[PDB]
Amino acid sequence: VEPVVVIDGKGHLVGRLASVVAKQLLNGQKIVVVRAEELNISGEFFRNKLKYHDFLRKATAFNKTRGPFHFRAPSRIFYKALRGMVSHKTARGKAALERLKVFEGIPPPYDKKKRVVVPQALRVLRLKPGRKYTTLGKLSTSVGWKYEDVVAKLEAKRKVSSAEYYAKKRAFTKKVASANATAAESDVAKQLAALGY
Amino acid sequence: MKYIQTEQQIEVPEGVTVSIKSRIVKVVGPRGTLTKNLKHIDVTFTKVNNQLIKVAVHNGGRKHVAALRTVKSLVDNMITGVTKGYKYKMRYVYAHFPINVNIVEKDGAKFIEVRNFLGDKKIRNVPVRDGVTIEFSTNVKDEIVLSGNSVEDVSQNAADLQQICRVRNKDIRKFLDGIYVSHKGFITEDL
Amino acid sequence: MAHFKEYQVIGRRLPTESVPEPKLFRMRIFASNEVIAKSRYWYFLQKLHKVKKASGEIVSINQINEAHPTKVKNFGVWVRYDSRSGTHNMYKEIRDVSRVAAVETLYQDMAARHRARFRSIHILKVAEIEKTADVKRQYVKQFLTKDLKFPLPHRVQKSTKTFSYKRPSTFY
Amino acid sequence: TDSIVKASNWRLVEVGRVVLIKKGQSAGKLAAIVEIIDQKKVLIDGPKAGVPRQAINLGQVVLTPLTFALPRGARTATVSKKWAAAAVCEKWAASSWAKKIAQRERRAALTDFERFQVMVLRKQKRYTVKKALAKA
RNA sequence: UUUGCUCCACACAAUAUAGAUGGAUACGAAUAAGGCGUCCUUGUGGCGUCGCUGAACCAUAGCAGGCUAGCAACGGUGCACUUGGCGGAAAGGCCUUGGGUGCUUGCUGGCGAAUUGCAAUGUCAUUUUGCGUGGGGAUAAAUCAUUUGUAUACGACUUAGA
RNA sequence: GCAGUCAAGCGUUCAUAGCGACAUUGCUUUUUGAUUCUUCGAUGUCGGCUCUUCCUAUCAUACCGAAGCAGAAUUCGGUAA
RNA sequence: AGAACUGGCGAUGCGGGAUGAACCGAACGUAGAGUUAAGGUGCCGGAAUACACGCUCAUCAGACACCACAAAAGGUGUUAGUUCAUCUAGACAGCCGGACGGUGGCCAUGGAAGUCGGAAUCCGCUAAGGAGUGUGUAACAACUCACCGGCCGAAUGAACUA
RNA sequence: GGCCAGCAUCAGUUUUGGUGGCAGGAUAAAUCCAUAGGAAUGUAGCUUGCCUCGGUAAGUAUUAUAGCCUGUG
Ligand SMILES: [K+]
Ligand SMILES: [Mg+2]
Ligand SMILES: [Mg+2]
Ligand SMILES: [Mg+2]
Ligand SMILES: [Mg+2]
Ligand SMILES: [Mg+2]
Ligand SMILES: [Mg+2]
Ligand SMILES: [Mg+2]
Ligand SMILES: [Mg+2]
Ligand SMILES: [Mg+2]
Ligand SMILES: [Mg+2]
Ligand SMILES: [Mg+2]
Ligand SMILES: [Mg+2]
Repeated sequence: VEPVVVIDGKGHLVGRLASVVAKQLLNGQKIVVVRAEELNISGEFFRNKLKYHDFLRKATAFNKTRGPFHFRAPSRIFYKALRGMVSHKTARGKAALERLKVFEGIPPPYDKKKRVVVPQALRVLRLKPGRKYTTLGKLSTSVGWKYEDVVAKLEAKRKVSSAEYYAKKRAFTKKVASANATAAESDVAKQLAALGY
Repeated sequence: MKYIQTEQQIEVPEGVTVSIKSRIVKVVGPRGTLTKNLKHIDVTFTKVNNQLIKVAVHNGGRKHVAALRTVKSLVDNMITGVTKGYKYKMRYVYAHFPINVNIVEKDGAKFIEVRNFLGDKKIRNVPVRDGVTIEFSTNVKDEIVLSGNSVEDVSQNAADLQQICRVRNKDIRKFLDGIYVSHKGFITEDL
Repeated sequence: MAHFKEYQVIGRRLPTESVPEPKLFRMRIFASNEVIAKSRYWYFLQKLHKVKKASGEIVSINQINEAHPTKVKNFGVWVRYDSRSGTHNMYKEIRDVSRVAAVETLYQDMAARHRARFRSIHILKVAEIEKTADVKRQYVKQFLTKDLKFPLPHRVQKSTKTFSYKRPSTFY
Repeated sequence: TDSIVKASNWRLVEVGRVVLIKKGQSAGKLAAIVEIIDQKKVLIDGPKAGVPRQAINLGQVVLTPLTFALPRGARTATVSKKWAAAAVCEKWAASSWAKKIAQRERRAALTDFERFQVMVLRKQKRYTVKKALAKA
């Protein structure tokens, strides 16, 4: 319903999130995924690390620069999960993938935009309580991603700024809730309540 | 079998205050304060009468109800650590070479230094975890005492000291040299 | 097989000139429809007496409704089933409001826990346990304690929309 | 000096618990838990709203915060009597939850002319509220 | 440089559109817990309240939105200025001061619409490019050829030469 | 060719440190067979030399568990190519 | 490799089994509409991230016949059952006490005292104690266990089945 | 006369809804009503012991100051 939908990837069950995003892309909706380092995969961290090492051992024997490329960053792991489910060798799949952007953290363009979630992909809603899960940032660091610390520091700075912004917004929201708390016994307010507003 | 409800009781002695937010348990007693994160177990804590904390698992399986009693034991150990404390006594055992155990300082970190283990020239250094006090026992030959509020911390320090003195390339049934936990009790006696 | 109904099926072992009015055997059969009920009746009659569908007849098939479909009951169910390597008898206890619901639960549970298909299961007996403390299975006994209450932690509300704007909660 | 343990008070599956049916023939009516059959099944009874006495999966209902005194296994007449005595319908109607449901129903029932009137009245209220916010 | 280059404003031409048709509307964290409000002894505190989805909130009336007369109140909103601050992860955006100016549907009026003929997206957006008219700004290099050998099959590389 | 399961016995005593009969279950395609599906208008037919890579059923090296491991030496086994 | 009956492929496209002569479904003029078969409905990919009951966590999970493999034997992993037992006259586990006397029971043995072995499996006192469950000695000795007690107080144990 | 369409009333094929009247069953079973008999996951009452306000615990007690089950109609 929005020109661009920004999904906060934190705790979002990378495969199910990739399914949702792939369907949105192929249906023509522009999707930006932020905080890809905070995505989750079901299964133990050791399980998913072994899976990534099984992926890593696959390479073109006569020239390793031709074989499958093993991207280490969490955003690129998500992008691989999504490209494997988009028909990326066709022009339509290329357009669908061009409708997509994945980021670690929330870069400056999107740190001031609304972030949505996908409940059908949310880990807390999908995974049975007590089931173990992996964190994409930790897995990526274990398999060679170099920027977990930098992303963490920039996320802390962004969270500080966002907390200040939200304190200001909460104060203004309290002012507005006071303003509509009064003028609620006026005739206009009673008519609106009679009409459902 | 998916038991509907399983609960355990945690008795709280008088001088102990237990603050339980979502699953961050803080126990305060005469000897200090302990904190434990139990967010991996999915249990429910409820205060009954200020001397009793119930911990419950609803619709739990076999492993879940086992972890419930594990949680109860862990909180009981925190309370025991802040009321009685925990002390582990270890005796150095050696056939020929005397094991020299001392407290040394390196950048203010208070390592336990083990020299002459089985005649080795190598010097073993076991860091002392924060909160663990090391005392060398008089009137008992070759005895080290590790004390603290956290039973996990004191037991892990004793385990580290024991493991650093493992014999390699020899029949350990014959070469019994090492530093072995000889007693696990409390700091305060007969309480 | 499907949502079950219970039928009484009475069959005859068709009369001859020497033996008029044969012994009119009856069975309570759980089946999804009357064709299957009659088929199961003939299957068990061929397991029990020297008769077949060609040499007998169905005198009556009548659906038996639950006497008190809105009263919660504990049922004891004796079943016989074929595993991959043998035949075994089992006793299970099911809490439900009707025999048909208890039997559906029994078939689902046998399929889930023993991989026993419908064809491999014989319902020996379904009887209501009138008196508690004759309930002998803890997974039913735990539901008979006085003033039983339990919460439903970690509620998962189904979203009608692909995207949510609120980071929902599992409180209940 | 005293222990502090967060309560996290859930709504409990219990005899006399008031539930709201979300899907089925009822689909929005209130019922009362008559008895508990299994961890996932209860026997409910909604006689005031017209909900038949039935065994229902707990996934088909949502527990409300309302409870009233009802014996286990009470029949339809007893459930109706205790429901009327406890005035469950009024207690639910007073809740914000039922008020929100009624608001959604009213908004869905609005006509085009009523929506135009809603916009006009919203503009009037907005004028007054913005003036008050600027004065404050 | 057969008057070249760049930027801005306007006009006119082309050029296409992975696809606008009110608004991508910003805490963080947890989910066997939280949000908001309030109070105090400021905490892993008390009290109240909320969720059970955004079916929300904002916006939204006027020849695709005209021309005018007032009432009420110093509000809302757009425009071009302007004071200052913050933002470097891809900042290229956010906030803010003052005055000017247009609209205001917060309320009450007057005038206009028609014949696109009973519908025909009935053309309202942004992407680049060119050209002309004014204004602002600047006034180089690279390669070939020669040369070097820290290089070299040839290209290439590394050097030098007003 | 390699690996299991049982366990009568060997191992001075003691089944299982190391072995292990009578049986029995497998795995592998580096043996040799069986077959004749591809190739007879033609896939150059031994071995060695050279060079790269792969497997592990690991000889050595790393860290270990076990022993009929006192030391030394050795044997069995694990992670390991 | 060779026979019997039938159906097929050869001679056959089409939908499904990713892929494939034989399998499933269905056999074919050119089109429109509807309904289906076999197979499917997270995304690739048309179609429910449908509903319901359970089971499974795999440091080589598993995921639809033909078909692209796995066995014997095992596992207080977990689930569901069968049978037999113990238990408020006190069960299981746990800690503590006793664990005797005839008697070194009879026999080769060099020695053999419960514990290298052959047979004999008794009696007494018993709440209870094997002519001994193991460690140990050259033999003893000394420890230990069956068995009975003290403490606790409600369920527990074994062999099997899949 | 040609090209592309819109609407209405029909015809054939078909898809998706709203709603009405009947038939059968154990002339559904239920619910409900009336009656009889019961025990318990034992309601009121009563007895006993404790204790922080005031109830619990243990017995008895089959409807009472809640109800439930079964049969019959
Ligand atoms: K040839
Ligand atoms: Mg690299
Ligand atoms: Mg050695
Ligand atoms: Mg050739
Ligand atoms: Mg060749
Ligand atoms: Mg190996
Ligand atoms: Mg031919
Ligand atoms: Mg064919
Ligand atoms: Mg296949
Ligand atoms: Mg689709
Ligand atoms: Mg097996
Ligand atoms: Mg001896
Ligand atoms: Mg028609």
